[PDB]
Formats: sequence, structure tokens, C-alpha cells
Amino acid sequence: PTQMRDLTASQLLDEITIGWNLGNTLDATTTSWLPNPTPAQSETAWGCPMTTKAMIDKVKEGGFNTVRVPVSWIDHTGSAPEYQIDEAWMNRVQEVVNYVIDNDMYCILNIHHENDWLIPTNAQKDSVNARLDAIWTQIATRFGSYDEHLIFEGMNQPRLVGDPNEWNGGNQEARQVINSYNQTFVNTVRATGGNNAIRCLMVPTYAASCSSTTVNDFVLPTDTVANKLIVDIHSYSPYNFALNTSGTSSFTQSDISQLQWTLQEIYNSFGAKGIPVIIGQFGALNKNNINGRVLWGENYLRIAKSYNIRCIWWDNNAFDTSGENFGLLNRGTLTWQYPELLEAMMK
Ligand code: NA
Repeated sequence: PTQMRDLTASQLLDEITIGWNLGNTLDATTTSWLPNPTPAQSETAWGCPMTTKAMIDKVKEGGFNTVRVPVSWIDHTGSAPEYQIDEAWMNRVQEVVNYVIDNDMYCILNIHHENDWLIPTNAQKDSVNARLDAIWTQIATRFGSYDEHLIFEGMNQPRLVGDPNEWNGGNQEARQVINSYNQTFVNTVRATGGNNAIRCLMVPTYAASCSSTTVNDFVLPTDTVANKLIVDIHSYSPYNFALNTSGTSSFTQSDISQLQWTLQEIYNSFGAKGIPVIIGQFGALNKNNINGRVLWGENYLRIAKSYNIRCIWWDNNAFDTSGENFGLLNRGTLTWQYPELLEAMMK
């Protein structure tokens, strides 16, 4: 176990500058077509090249001092009830985490696309809580020796898949059950002891969404140490410009006003109430609209800083694919594909 400062979440978040997601990488799943992938088969399954320290070096040089490492464990988790995590996968995750930690950066490690089993209903609650404890015990034990620069995030976007309001707050039952899942995660990490007793921990709302219904029903977990919990909100806003592939590519003054209200709501919901909050995912799709995204990006970061809210770009290394093109660092050439946009978010 390494020497660790006893920092509050607010103090830790003030040392972050801006963050970068290693997207569509260790979070890639193959569930429907390749059971039991080896670590490399998963990491490359969605088209990204295998990750290198040189990549993270470049992220740091670009002005980011924090990397979120989204990790999907489902394809690497054994049968119930032991839910043994494949040793080779745990080893590879640790290698990538070390690319960040060895760069003196902050690192956020989570569980990501677990929705096949992580279902927020009363019927599933006991079974899901049992598996959360099984896997977070393994993960927290492997990484317990790390200092304050490593943050555990208990879940990504827990939600009611298939429900008419899946992406609209679900139902009250789902929002309340997610409170139990967040509490189990905190309980499981703290029980491993050591540095994990005072590590900062991140928890999402329903779908990591900030809205009246997800905020109203949210219950901050009870903890065994003071001021170590952080809420993660994902906010690809304004929606029509930043997230909707069939929405406008123009960014207007009205969009600036909407962004002001949206990020203000994140602050008023959590930071204004003594709950530290981070925007763990944000971005704007490539719509062949560099001038629009530059104006969007300058205003997003300006407003975020005015509420002291840190932001983490979702970088999925996709530029002109058939899908969501949120790439920023071209991993194939180790070059920034849209340097104007990087500068807009670093100024
Ligand atoms: Na599995």
C-alpha cells in the first residue's frame, strides 16, 4: 500500500484540470457473438488499437491530467455465485490503469456495460447486490494499494432497459433500487480496508442523468469516512447539437443560454447542496462543423468552470464512422484530429 493523502472530494476535484475517457476500449463488450474473449479480443472489439502508455503520455501533453478508464467486466466474469473475474483481464486492466497512475495523473476506474445483469427492480435487487459485492470486492482488493489518485466509480448508467422512460428517469422503483446499489458499492469498498477506507468514490444517478425526477429520488450513500463521495453526471448538452446524429450542426446564442441552464441545474442539484459533482462524460458529435463545436466547447467549459465542475471528454476514437463520432485523439497516428477543439476546451 502506497502513501496516501487524506483528501476531501472537493479538494481532490480542485486538483483535476480536465479529464479524458479511454472510450470504446476496455468498455467494449462482445456478449452476443464471442463468449470468453481474451483481454485483447475485448479491447480491440470495437475497432480501437491496443492501448499504450504513449497514448496516455499524449493525452497528458494535450492538457488533461485525469483519465477515466471505463471497464466492462461482464464478458470476463465467471458463473454465479462466485463471479470470479478472469485473472488475465484483471491484469490488463491494471496495466492500463498504471499507464495513467505512472503519469502522475488521476484515474477513475468503474464497471461499465453491465446492464445484462444490473437491473434496477425490487425482484432483481438481492441478486444484483450480491454480484456487486462479489465483483467490487475483487476489484477493490486488486487496486487497494493505490493512493488518492485512483478513484473507484461504482456504476456507469444504471437504468431500466426497454422501458418507455429508460432514458427519462425510469420509474420510482428503479431510482430507489439504484440507491441500494450505490450503497452496496460503498459498503463493499470500505470493507476491504487499507487505503480503500479513505479513497474517494464516485456514484451515478439513474442513467447518470441530472433531472428533477432523478435528483429528487437520489439518496447519497451513508459512508464510514467524511466527504469522500462524488456524484457523476453525464451531460452531452445541448442534446440536439451534441448527441443527436440527426440534429442540427449549428450552435447559436440560444444554445448558449440552454447550456447555462443545464449546467446550472447540475450545480444546484449537487454542488450547491454539499455533494461534489463531476461531469464524467461530455462531448459533441462530429458533424463536419468545427466552427460550431469550437464555440460550443468554449462555452461549455466556461460555464462548467463558473460552477467549479470538472469535465471529462468521451473520446471513442471515432471520426467518420457509421456511428457516434466523438474522437479527439487519433490513436492511429497519436495526433489531435481537431486541434481547434482541443484548444477551445483548454483555454
Ligand atoms: Na460472464
